[PDB]
Amino acid sequence: NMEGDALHSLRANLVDPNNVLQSWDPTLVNPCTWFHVTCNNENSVIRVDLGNADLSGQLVPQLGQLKNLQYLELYSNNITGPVPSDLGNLTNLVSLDLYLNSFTGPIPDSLGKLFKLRFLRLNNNSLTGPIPMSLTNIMTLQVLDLSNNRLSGSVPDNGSFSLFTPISFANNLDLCGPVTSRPCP
Amino acid sequence: EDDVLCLQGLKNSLIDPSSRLSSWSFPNSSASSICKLTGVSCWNEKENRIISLQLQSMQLAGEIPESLKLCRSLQSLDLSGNDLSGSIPSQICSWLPYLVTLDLSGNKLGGSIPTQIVECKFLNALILSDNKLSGSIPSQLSRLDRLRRLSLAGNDLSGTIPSELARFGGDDFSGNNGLCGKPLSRCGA
Ligand SMILES: *[C@@H]1O[C@H](CO)[C@@H](O[C@@H]2O[C@H](CO)[C@@H](O[C@@H]3O[C@H](CO)[C@@H](O)[C@H](O)[C@@H]3O)[C@H](O)[C@H]2NC(C)=O)[C@H](O)[C@H]1NC(C)=O
Ligand SMILES: *[C@@H]1O[C@H](CO)[C@@H](O[C@@H]2O[C@H](CO)[C@@H](O[C@@H]3O[C@H](CO)[C@@H](O)[C@H](O)[C@@H]3O)[C@H](O)[C@H]2NC(C)=O)[C@H](O)[C@H]1NC(C)=O
Ligand SMILES: *[C@@H]1O[C@H](CO)[C@@H](O)[C@H](O)[C@H]1NC(C)=O
Ligand SMILES: *[C@@H]1O[C@H](CO)[C@@H](O)[C@H](O)[C@H]1NC(C)=O
Repeated sequence: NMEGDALHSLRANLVDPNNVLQSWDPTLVNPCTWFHVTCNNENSVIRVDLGNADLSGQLVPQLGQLKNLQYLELYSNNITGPVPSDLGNLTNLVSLDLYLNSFTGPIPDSLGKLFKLRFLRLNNNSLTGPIPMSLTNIMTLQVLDLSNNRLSGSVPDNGSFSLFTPISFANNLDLCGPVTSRPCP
Repeated sequence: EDDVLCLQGLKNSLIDPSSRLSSWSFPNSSASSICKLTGVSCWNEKENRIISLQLQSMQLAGEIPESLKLCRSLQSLDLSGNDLSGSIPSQICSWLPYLVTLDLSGNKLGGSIPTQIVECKFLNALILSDNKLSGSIPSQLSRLDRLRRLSLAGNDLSGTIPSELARFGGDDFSGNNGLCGKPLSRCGA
C-alpha cells in the first residue's frame, strides 16, 4: 500500500522519543488502524494528527502521495529541514499546519496548487525567501499565518491576500509592502 | 493572557438577560483556554489569540465595551442582531486596528458613524444596517482601501451619499431619513 509506505518513510525520518509512532507497523495492509492516522470509508488517508508529539527529524517528499489528505497537523514539534515541494500535490488538503517547528528553506511555490486550502499556518519556523505569489490564487483561504519566520520581500495584497493584515506577516526578516510598515524599493 | 481578559471584561460589561454567555467560564483565571468558548475562533491551537468573535443573535444589550481592545489580534467582529445601544465608539479602530469584517447590524446603535472608522485600514466589510444611526455618511469611508462591502440600509442617515461610495448599490443605502444622491434618487427630485 503506497499510502502506508509513505507514512512508514516519514516514521523512518522522524525521531520519536515518546514512541507516538509505535503502532505504525509497515506490515499491515494499510495504515488505517495506526494511531494518529485517520482513513475515510474507502480506507484512504484523510488526516495525520501529530501535534504536540515531541517529534524531531525531517519530513520526506513521499507525503505528497497521500492524495486524499484533508488535514496535515504537525504543529508544535521540533521538526527541521525544508517543507517539501511535493506537499503541493495534496490537492484535497484543507488544513496545512506546520507551525511551531524549526523548518528552514523556502515556502514552495507548489503550495499555490492547493486550491481547497482554508488554513495555512507555517508561523514560528525559520522559513526564508519570498512569499510565493501563487498563494493569492487560493480563494478558499480563511486563515494565513506566516509570522515569526525569516521571510523577505514584497507582501501581496491582491486575491485572497486582501483578507490578511500585518498580524499574518509580523516578525520576519525583511518583508516590505503597504501591508507592512516599510514600503518596497 | 490579554485575550482571556478581553472575554472576561466583555462578559462583565454586556447585559445578558437570557444568560447566553453562561457557558463562558474562566477556571484558570487569566491563563484559561478560551478557544472552545461559544462564539470564539482562535488563530491556532497553541495560544489564546482570538481571530474572530461571532456573538450574533444572543439577546445581548449594553454598549460596545472597551474590553475589546484586549482582543488585539481580532479580524472579524460580529455582534449583529442583538439589542446593543449607545453609539459606535469612536475608539473602535484604535481598539481593533486589524479588523477585516465589522458587523454590528440589527442592533439599536445611535449617533453617527464616526470618522475614525477610516483608521481600520484593512476593512473589507462594514455592515451597519438596521440600527438607529443618524447624521451624514462620512466621506472618510471612501478612503478605506479594501472596502468591498458596505451595508448602511434601515438607519436614520441623512444628506448626500459621498460620490466615491456610488460603486455600492441602492440596497446598501435604502430605508434612511431622506438620504439622497447616486445610487439613490437625486436630491430633491
Ligand atoms: C511565536 O514566536 C514569537 C516570537 O518569539 C513568540 O512571541 C514571544 O512570546 C514570548 C512568550 O514566550 C514573549 O515574552 C513575553 O512577553 C509578554 C509581553 O507581550 C510578557 O507579558 C511576558 O512576561 C513575556 O516576557 C515575547 O515578548 C514574544 N515576542 C517576541 C518578539 O519575542 C510567540 O509566542 C511564538 N508562539 C508560540 C505559540 O510560542
Ligand atoms: C496578484 O497580483 C500578482 C502580480 O500583479 C499576480 O501575479 C502574476 O500573475 C500573472 C498571471 O496573471 C503572471 O504572469 C504570467 O507569467 C507566466 C510565466 O512567466 C506566463 O507564462 C504568462 O503568460 C503570464 O505572463 C505573473 O508571473 C505573476 N506575477 C508574479 C509571480 O510575481 C497574481 O496572479 C495576482 N493574483 C490574483 C488572484 O489576482
Ligand atoms: C508530485 O507531482 C509532481 C508533478 O507535478 C511529480 O513530479 C512528483 O513526483 C509528485 N510527488 C510525489 C511525492 O508523488
Ligand atoms: C486549566 O488547567 C488544567 C491543568 O493544567 C488543564 O487540564 C485544563 O484544561 C485547564 N482548563 C482551561 C479551561 O484552561
